[PDB]
Amino acid sequence: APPRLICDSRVLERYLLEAKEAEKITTGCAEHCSLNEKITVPDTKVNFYAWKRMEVGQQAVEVWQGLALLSEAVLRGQALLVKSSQPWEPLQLHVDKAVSGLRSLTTLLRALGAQKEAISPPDAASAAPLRTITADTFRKLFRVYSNFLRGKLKLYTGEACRTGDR
Repeated sequence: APPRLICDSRVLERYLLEAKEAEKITTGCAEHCSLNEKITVPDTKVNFYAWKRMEVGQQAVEVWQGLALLSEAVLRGQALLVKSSQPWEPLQLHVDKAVSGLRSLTTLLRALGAQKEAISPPDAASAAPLRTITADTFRKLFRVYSNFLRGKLKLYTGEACRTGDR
């Protein structure tokens, strides 16, 4: 059969591989990847404990708040340096790749078509939670994009698979 739903390590693993390459430059530049903004960033500190208080359906709604956050943070991230000056090599190139990943993610979660019942108003977190910390540097977004998926992605994937190899 195919590489399962999101239990396809090749896909998620690939997120880590990418954020890896991405991080190198946000931790190697000299001016870019470190502006003076103030964008919040999701807290990957979540755990199986506080995560369990979200049944399969709700669980999916939770990961959905996480990518929605990043959608905005990453959007401005592209914009500010595009519209403003921000010298140094074209950093935005990477902000397009990382962008496609969160996007495929959004469509992916909707792709298993399984328990998700992700139906809610236009909002989903972009108007209440935002219990995230501010960011005055890109080093955060990319590092976060490394830790973030290891958080909720692992959890969602656990449920995506919910069989392993029994």
